[PDB]
Amino acid sequence: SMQDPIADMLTRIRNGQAANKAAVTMPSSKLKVAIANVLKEEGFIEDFKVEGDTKPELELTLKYFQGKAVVESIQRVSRPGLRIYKRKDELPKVMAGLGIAVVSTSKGVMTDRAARQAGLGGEIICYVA
Amino acid sequence: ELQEKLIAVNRVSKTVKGGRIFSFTALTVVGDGNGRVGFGYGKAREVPAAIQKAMEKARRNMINVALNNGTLQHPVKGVHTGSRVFMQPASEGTGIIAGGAMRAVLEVAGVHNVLAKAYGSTNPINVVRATIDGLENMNSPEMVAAKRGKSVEEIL
Amino acid sequence: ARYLGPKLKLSRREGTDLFLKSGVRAIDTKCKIEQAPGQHGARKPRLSDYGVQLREKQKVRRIYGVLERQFRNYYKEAARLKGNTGENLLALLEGRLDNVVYRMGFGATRAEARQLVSHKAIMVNGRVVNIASYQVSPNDVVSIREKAKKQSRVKAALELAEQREKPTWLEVDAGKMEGTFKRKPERSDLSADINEHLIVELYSK
Amino acid sequence: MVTIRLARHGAKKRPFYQVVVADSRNARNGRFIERVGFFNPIASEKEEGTRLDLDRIAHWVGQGATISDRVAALIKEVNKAA
Amino acid sequence: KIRTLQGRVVSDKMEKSIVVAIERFVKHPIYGKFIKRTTKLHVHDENNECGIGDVVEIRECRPLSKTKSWTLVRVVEKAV
Amino acid sequence: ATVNQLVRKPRARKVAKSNVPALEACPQKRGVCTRVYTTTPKKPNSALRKVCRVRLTNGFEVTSYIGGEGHNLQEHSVILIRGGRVKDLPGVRYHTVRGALDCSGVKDRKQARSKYGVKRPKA
RNA sequence: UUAGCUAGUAGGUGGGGUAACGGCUCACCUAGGCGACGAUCCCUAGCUGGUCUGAGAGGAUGACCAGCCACACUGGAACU
RNA sequence: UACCCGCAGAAGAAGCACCGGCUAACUCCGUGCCAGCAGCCGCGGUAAUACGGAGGGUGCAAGCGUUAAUCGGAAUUACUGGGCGUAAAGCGCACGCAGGCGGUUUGUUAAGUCAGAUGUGAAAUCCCCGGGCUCAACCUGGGAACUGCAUCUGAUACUGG
Ligand SMILES: [Mg+2]
Ligand SMILES: [Mg+2]
Ligand SMILES: [Mg+2]
Ligand SMILES: [Mg+2]
Ligand SMILES: [Mg+2]
Ligand SMILES: [Mg+2]
Ligand SMILES: [Mg+2]
Ligand SMILES: [Mg+2]
Ligand SMILES: [Mg+2]
Ligand SMILES: [Mg+2]
Ligand SMILES: [Mg+2]
Ligand SMILES: [Mg+2]
Ligand SMILES: [Mg+2]
Ligand SMILES: [Mg+2]
Ligand SMILES: [Mg+2]
Ligand SMILES: [Mg+2]
Ligand SMILES: [Mg+2]
Ligand SMILES: [Mg+2]
Ligand SMILES: [Mg+2]
Ligand SMILES: [Mg+2]
Ligand SMILES: [Mg+2]
Ligand SMILES: [Mg+2]
Ligand SMILES: [Mg+2]
Ligand SMILES: [Mg+2]
Repeated sequence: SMQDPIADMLTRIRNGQAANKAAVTMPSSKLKVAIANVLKEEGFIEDFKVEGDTKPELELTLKYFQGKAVVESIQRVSRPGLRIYKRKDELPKVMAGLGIAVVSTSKGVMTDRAARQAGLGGEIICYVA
Repeated sequence: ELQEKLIAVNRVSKTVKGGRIFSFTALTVVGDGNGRVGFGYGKAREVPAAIQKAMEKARRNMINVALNNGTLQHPVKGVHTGSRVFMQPASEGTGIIAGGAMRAVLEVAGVHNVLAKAYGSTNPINVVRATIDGLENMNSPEMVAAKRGKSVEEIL
Repeated sequence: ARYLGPKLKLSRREGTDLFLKSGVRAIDTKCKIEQAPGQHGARKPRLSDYGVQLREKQKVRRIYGVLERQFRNYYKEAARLKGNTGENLLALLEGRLDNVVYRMGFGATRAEARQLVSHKAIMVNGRVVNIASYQVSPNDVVSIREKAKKQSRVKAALELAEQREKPTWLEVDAGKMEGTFKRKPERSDLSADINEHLIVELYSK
Repeated sequence: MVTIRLARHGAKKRPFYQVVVADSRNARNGRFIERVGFFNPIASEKEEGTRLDLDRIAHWVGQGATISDRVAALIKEVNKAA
Repeated sequence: KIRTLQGRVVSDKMEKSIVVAIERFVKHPIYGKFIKRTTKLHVHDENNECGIGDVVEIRECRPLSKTKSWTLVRVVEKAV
Repeated sequence: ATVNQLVRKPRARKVAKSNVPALEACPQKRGVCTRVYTTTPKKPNSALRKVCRVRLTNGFEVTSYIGGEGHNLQEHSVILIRGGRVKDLPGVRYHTVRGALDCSGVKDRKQARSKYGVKRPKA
């Protein structure tokens, strides 16, 4: 069954990049929106857009640099079978700081670097590199 | 100039009607003391001919590696066919902590400070391919900055 | 607990000069410095990576005259201390008292400097020090004591120290037969043929 | 009874005494309640060879702790130096 | 302010005594998975006022019996 | 491999048996020679390996190879085994210590003398 | 390749008892209680701070020093 | 007693393992599938760098080796960090209780989670910066650490209710 939408989101991104797809659509959510907000801000996708009213469809415009893909690697960390929570000291550095770790905190979803500057940790959603 | 190291020689065979025909293989790696590295695999009836064919192919098919000062930039992994390979940037003067063929390829790569580990099969051909693939797909802060469309300082 | 055999056999094995003799007579006169010792000395076999790491570590040991357990403990200390391990390892070898005596030229060899230490001829900051491996902190004075100040071999060693290059990190006064360990030396002050990374890779299996 | 006393924690021929608060039925180097300082009899010049938390010592004495003969000597020597 | 716990009532057959399943929610020390762990306690109740499947809130007191050192404070979700 | 499966049934290790069980985690055991004899080895080799059947102190009766050239071993001789198997012999898992309690050192051996219990030959 | 165990057993009332709560004990009443989150049975074993190893997580271990427990020919008992 | 001073004179003071590959280090003479070596691969049948001696050399050094034992290497029980078409490995298939997991929205809770504070986590030990024995070992001051637990105060994205 569809037990996990966030890994479905990441997988549709990953396969879109490998297929050289321009845009990727999926059923929207409040969290999938907050993550695409982060991925646009950090520069991995160009733009996101949610359309529709009763069942909204989130469309992501992917980003390609020099022909090849921007998102080299994207991985799910916390899963329904195994949740991962970290403190602010034990936040990870993806690719020695080059990649990011999308973290859900009490003050919303942010990157790991802003979580450290905020002085608070949370749930590690994904490693994006 | 381009420092050249042979990693391993090996005697192979080929059975015919008369009997066994022996031959020699040579695995060489070249490098400029910087990110320009390249390997070769030659084979002949004789060992100096095999090293010469290997150095010939290695001097071409070089690959460029975005180094840091003397080390890597982020912990990278490389696979080829039997050999998952982990390597990690290290502090100054900790040395090349690496196994077998990876020491030679990083020495001619001009790296000097790594913490490496070769899991799986340690066949030198595949592990040197796995290191070449790991260093080749290791990316700089400039390349990720131009890619994400931000500055290096916005990447930190 | 010391090597007491032939010294040029060691320099012949390492292939280069180790300054194990005073340098009055030329080493190419005293020995075949280009030929390894023994019956099978002429042959130069294809030396392995473990061979070059061993020969480099045995070079540095045979230079300074340090046995293996103690050289291992210097590696442990250099890895514990911050910064470059090989540079701290050489700074610890250069901090030995018998090296400071050699570098000040009070003894012709490091062994003769060792013998002066063991034979109570050295005062450190006024206090007599009998130990070859005493570490010499910066801003420390080191002197010949009164009775052995009139030795012949001391001012002969100062002559040969004048033939040798003067080290920067020291400040010697050859009249008083004293000196001053001003600071720990930089890597650039030392020799460049020593590949300290081979030792780190050796003790980092 | 509860007492305040030394505890030999040194090398051979070179003692060093932790001044501790202990129930007197325990061993010398054994169980204690609170370590209120030290004393070094082979103390060089330009080092402390005596350091006593006199506020805690007067706290335990207000609780009724006894004082050894050497501890009371070291309290005298502290209250004469200072 | 006093420390208290909650849980379902497992059994109520013995008089002035009920058995309560407190279900704590702990992490595994190795694999990181969060595992529900169940704790059964014999709880003193006056008046035999609780039933099966009932949620209850208990506090720790002096030992009433051999296996019983807990007394409820109040009852939530009384009915079936 | 599922973490739930590992919760319910953990990763069990391999209890490694000892190839010298008669020593009982001791380095050497005193034994008494029951029968001294020779044995032909496996097929690629060909020799007469000198080996003794020993009643030990702990009660076991094991066979033990006798190294070196020549031995004064008899029955009712008191030896000291040390562990270490001979590959080219089936069932021999132990080596006798040459130079211990009845066994003599090797006659006129001047290299590896400590592995055979031989004093330093004075000049 | 140990799945069922338990009748002072589980709880209640009252009496006794201890420095003190309490089946601790006794009478009576009730019929419970534990157990697949491993009861019971079997083998082994003093526990910890820690030590060794290991990049780490982990693995092994518990000599010396220090904290707790237990025992003092064996099995029991009480006195002060 | 440490410690110091004086005397005399190189006197009174170096061995052990190894040298086929792994593994740093080679030649000769005996020897002949014998004697024997051996951690593994394997050596030995008349030219043995692999046995035994010698010369030479290498590694350690008042120690050197062997044996036993633990971890490591071993990602070879894999949490980190493995696999299951043919190499070991998908139950013959299915329903299904317990159990594990769970679409989307709003509100609430605050259990999990996160942050902070307080108490505790004995000392020693490990680590850092120092101090003292001629140095070191050792001894020692201070600190960090003991990744834990409890309570309280908050936070509410996520998970749960
Ligand atoms: Mg393999
Ligand atoms: Mg020594
Ligand atoms: Mg260091
Ligand atoms: Mg009563
Ligand atoms: Mg009663
Ligand atoms: Mg026992
Ligand atoms: Mg490991
Ligand atoms: Mg008794
Ligand atoms: Mg070699
Ligand atoms: Mg021959
Ligand atoms: Mg050999
Ligand atoms: Mg293992
Ligand atoms: Mg393992
Ligand atoms: Mg496998
Ligand atoms: Mg088959
Ligand atoms: Mg099969
Ligand atoms: Mg099937
Ligand atoms: Mg949900
Ligand atoms: Mg909470
Ligand atoms: Mg908290
Ligand atoms: Mg502590
Ligand atoms: Mg000091
Ligand atoms: Mg909710
Ligand atoms: Mg909620």
